[PDB]
Amino acid sequence: DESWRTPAIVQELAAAGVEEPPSRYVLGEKDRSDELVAAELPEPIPVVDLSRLAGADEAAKLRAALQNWGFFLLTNHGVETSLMDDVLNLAREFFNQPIERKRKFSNLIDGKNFQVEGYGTDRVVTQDQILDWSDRLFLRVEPKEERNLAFWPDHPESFRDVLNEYASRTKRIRDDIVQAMSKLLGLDEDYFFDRLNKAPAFARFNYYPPCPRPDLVFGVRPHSDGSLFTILLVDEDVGGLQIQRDGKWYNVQVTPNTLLINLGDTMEVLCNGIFRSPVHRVVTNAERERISLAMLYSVNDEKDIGPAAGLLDENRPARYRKVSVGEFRAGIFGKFSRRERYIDSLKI
Ligand SMILES: O=C(O)CCC(=O)C(=O)O
Ligand SMILES: O=C(O)CCC(=O)C(=O)O
Ligand SMILES: [Co+2]
Repeated sequence: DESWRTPAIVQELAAAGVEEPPSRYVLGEKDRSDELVAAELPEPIPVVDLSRLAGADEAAKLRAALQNWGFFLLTNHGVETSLMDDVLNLAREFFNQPIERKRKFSNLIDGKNFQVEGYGTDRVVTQDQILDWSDRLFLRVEPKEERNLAFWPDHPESFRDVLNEYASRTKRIRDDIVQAMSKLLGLDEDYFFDRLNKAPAFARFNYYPPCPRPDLVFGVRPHSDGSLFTILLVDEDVGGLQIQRDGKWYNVQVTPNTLLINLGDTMEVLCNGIFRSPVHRVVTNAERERISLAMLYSVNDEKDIGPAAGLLDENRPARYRKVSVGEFRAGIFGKFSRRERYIDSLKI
């Protein structure tokens, strides 16, 4: 048919009281023999203090987090509690609007033609592609000139100004993180800032509805982010996010009022694998929905994507192929709905 080109909004399937997840969402036995259960984090959760980041000991904790896990929880980040709560509250108010009004922001233009920006789910490439048990509102926040406000929700009316304020506050955290990472790597901070100059940045509001069979679906499939890194905010996280380290899966819980920073595939290539981009996924539960916001920061199209020359001395040579931004972006976009990691094809 053509029906597989336009997937359903899963929040409405859950509201309908659908007895079992439709076959379009059910994972194959090979991909869920895991029981979708993960172990607990053996070491205590990597947590970095931003207010003490200039200190030598916090920079050491940051190094151990990026080399061993590729992510960490950020505390004392300065973002006010009221602001973080209001971004998630207004997001919940949008997902709770009547379906007819939400469909005016659909990423299926006129209900047929797919684009990334908008409300819906990710691209369905083939008819037998397994769908995730979630919806997402995907919006470009940078550069501010390229914002397409027709896809920003108008109700609640505070959505546009509160997201614009949260975006500017996390871009400030973003700059504080690359500075500390540049110290760890021994490079000039201007190496990353030149590639982040007027680079695309996106806000992904995720809604994971409750699922009648949590052991049969993924809230979001296993994936590594393709950005430089991501700033993740979760509303009263009871569980769901699972991060993979050397093949094993571990439950990680973004505690309230803290932010989770995880590296993307772009950073792993630029840093020649000194740090690793963590693969992660979200499992559902039969009881309660889950809402998260991910701020994704990629690099601009100026310079190609390859190991930084300042890191390629005689001792540690290039571990990845240098590649153009275009084909790098095309590889991340195409392999997201597939099993094979795109970044593994760039390794030498
Ligand atoms: O396919 C997309 O646009 C988003 C997928 C994703 O989570 C990522 O590549 O970081
Ligand atoms: O909702 C989460 O905790 C995962 C966010 C995520 O992986 C993404 O949107 O790229
Ligand atoms: Co992700």
